Amino acid sequence: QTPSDFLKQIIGRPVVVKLNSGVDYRGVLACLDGYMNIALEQTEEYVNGQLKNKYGDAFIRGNNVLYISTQK
Amino acid sequence: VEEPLDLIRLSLDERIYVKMRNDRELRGRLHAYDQHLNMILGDVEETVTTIEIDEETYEEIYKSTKRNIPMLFVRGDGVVLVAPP
Amino acid sequence: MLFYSFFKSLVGKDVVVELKNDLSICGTLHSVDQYLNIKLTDISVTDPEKYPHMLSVKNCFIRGSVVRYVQLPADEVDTQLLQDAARKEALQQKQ
Amino acid sequence: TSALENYINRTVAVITSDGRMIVGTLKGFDQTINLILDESHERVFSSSQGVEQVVLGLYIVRGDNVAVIGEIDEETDSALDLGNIRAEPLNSVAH
Amino acid sequence: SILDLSKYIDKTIRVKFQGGREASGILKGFDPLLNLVLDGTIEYMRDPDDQYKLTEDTRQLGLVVCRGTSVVLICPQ
Amino acid sequence: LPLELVDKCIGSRIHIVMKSDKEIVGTLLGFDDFVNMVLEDVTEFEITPEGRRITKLDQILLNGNNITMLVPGGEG
Amino acid sequence: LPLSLLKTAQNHPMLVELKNGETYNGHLVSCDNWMNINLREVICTSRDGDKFWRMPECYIRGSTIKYLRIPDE
Repeated sequence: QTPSDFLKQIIGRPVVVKLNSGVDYRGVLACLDGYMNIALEQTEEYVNGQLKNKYGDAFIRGNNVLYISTQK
Repeated sequence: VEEPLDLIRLSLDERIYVKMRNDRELRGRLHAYDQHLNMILGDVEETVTTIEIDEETYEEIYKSTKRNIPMLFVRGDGVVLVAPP
Repeated sequence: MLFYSFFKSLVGKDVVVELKNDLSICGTLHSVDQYLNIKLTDISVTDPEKYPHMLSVKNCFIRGSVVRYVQLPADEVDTQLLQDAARKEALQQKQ
Repeated sequence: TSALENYINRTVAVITSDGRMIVGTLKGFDQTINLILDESHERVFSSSQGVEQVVLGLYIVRGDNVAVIGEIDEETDSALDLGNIRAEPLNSVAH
Repeated sequence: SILDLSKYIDKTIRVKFQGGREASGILKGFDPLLNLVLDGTIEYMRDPDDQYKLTEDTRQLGLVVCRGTSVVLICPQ
Repeated sequence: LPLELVDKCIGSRIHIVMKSDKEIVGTLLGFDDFVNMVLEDVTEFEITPEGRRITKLDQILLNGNNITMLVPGGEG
Repeated sequence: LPLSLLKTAQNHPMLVELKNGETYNGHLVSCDNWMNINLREVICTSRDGDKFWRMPECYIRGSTIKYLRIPDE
């Protein structure tokens, strides 16, 4: 229950999503699900500097997601 | 609650950009996918990115090759991310 | 279900399976199961036979987990079915 | 249906996910592709030392590590074709 | 199922884990899923240079839970 | 019982060590059945490089897939 | 058939190569339906032949098994 309530009150916030491969994605959390699949709008991608800036929604696999965090 | 899968099925019939494991990307028209992120893409272009290193200086030169195909099934375990081009 | 039913429609079609090991195999689709394991009849190694490790092999079972890509022709697929079935399926898995 | 039924007690070529070919005889399998095999030997070293080629008879391969099983056209027990050693060694399923 | 951990319930055990980690500690409790409670926990890592020299790569962690999902082997110490 | 220990660590500092040389120290807010953990104001360390990678603020959901060890009270 | 062979293989010598390239040499005392093992009288070895430790019982998670070499019997 603590995670499902977390899920509800991070919709619309800016977040950092880090994958298992160590890639970091930053942007506005458009959606998430119970399996930790993510869509983010305005997503930057980091590893060794700036690697991608994204102009539409990006969808991320929950099986490959290591963490999701609010950005402040 | 639109799930990420519900919002990615809004991009059906459209051209998408898929970044895959092994320094590879695909661009193609999204005909189908499931919850595992298995995907059927039509009119696709695969790009394979590799690092060539100068033997003497250790300086890296980025090189690429490309493959194109009419219709292609992609296993979902190779997919890292989906976006548009 | 979706891709299991999709590969059941392509039995008896000529397809190319490219693996995670970079090996590419031409062959005729004979059967598929619930994990999307493929059995291919009358196989030949495509790209080059630089992978000669088979040669004397005419039919292979492929574990579904080692597939990277399955290349198909455009003539084999109804794209309307695939988009309609996909919209119905993502709606089914999560509800 | 795609079962490994047709390949029972016949010569087979197995590719493990490490990138290792095996010649063997498939005695048994289950529904996770856990392979029970006999009379196993490699393929990359038979041209150097044919005695060292024979690893064993009798081993359990776990289905998680199996990539590929291929059916080979054995005349009768005690015979198979081909050998190789100057090929770009095959890779693993990990990338 | 197969291993009753009640025979190991209070002694130092050696546990290898999936990511390459080795941990050693006194078993204080467990569940059917093989989650463990260990006391006096030492964690060891493995590098290419640390093989028989496994002692320099040592961290102390005190009381821990080891997740039963990544447990790869368990034996006495 | 291990899950009872993790329940006892709600609202305490905890250190979460992954399979890799990576670990996460923060206050444990709660967890689910699969041990996906919600952590608040989290410090992310890589052990191998000898340095923190980020100071997180707010809450993180840290997936239980790669979680090897849970240390109540944190480091030392 | 395979897990059935392991159930009847209770008491045999066995060599177990794991995912991590470590070798276990012991005598099988029990298996389950998920292929986890316990084994009696055990040698731990790296792939390169380094013997690190010796034990009387050991439990091996079935997911970490690469393969099991049984006797020719």
